[PDB]
Amino acid sequence: MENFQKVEKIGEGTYGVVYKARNKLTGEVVALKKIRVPSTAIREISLLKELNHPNIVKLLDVIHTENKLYLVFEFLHQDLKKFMDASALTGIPLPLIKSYLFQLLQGLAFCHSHRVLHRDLKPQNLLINTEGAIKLADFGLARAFGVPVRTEVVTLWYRAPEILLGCKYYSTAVDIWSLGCIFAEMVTRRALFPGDSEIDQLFRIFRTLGTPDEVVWPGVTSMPDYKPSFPKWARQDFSKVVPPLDEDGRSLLSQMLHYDPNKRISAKAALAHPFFQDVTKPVPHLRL
Ligand SMILES: Nc1nc(OC[C@H]2CCC(=O)N2)c2nc[nH]c2n1
Repeated sequence: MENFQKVEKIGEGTYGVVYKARNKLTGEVVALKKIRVPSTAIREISLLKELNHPNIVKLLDVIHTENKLYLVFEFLHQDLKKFMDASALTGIPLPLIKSYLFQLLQGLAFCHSHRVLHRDLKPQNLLINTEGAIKLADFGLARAFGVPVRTEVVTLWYRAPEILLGCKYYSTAVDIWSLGCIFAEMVTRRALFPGDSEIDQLFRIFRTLGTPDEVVWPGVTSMPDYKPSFPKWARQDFSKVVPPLDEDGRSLLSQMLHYDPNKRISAKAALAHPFFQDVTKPVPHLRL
């Protein structure tokens, strides 16, 4: 760490305080994340150093000294939550929503092809630049360090239903669910399922997509946290959930929101959906 000068505190992340810093020898500007150390974790992280893709924030190095751990990442100038908030009066234009989704799907397809999951996608770990790129931050850190209840409260808004129902061996499909919620959020300017507890989260899902049963999700009634006493709500039309969105968009979103994780659309198949027939790469208006 003597090799870096901290420029400012960017914020609080899932695992610790995140700083903007400058490397004293190379001059590189980076994001430095303090992790608040078991062998297993160091090995896992170490493997993420080779999982390189243009839509994945680059892990530059891992620093482990005096039993403290710092991850050095590529620095981008803003996250999607701040971009959304700044764009609130008028919304992010559809072609840019579309471009970001496509690129995020490319990111996911890459990691998922190597069996690595994110597990904790949320606007705050989606980072953008001035060229129109968007990239996924903290990929793989969940399985390396776990996902805690508090850091700040950890948000449940983007969590897939299988996780909430206590499935122990969930799959890459959880990341597709998350991205779908984020897609809907971009389009409506409002979080799709803003739960404030685990049951509140589930019931928000059920209130919009219908309470899941054996017809839509074989095996669901056997999941560890499923209760027969869950209220049974009817599903709503996607026309009411994300109105602005045209039918291609609504079709894709519904496939990314399938209850059954084995039928939920994959990132690779999502990339082939007709929604992306006319995709382009616009540049955002960013005030840095
Ligand atoms: N600019 C920036 N910011 C980061 O974290 C931003 C998230 C953390 C908590 C928050 O509020 N936003 C990064 N992570 C890797 N590279 C980064 N570059």
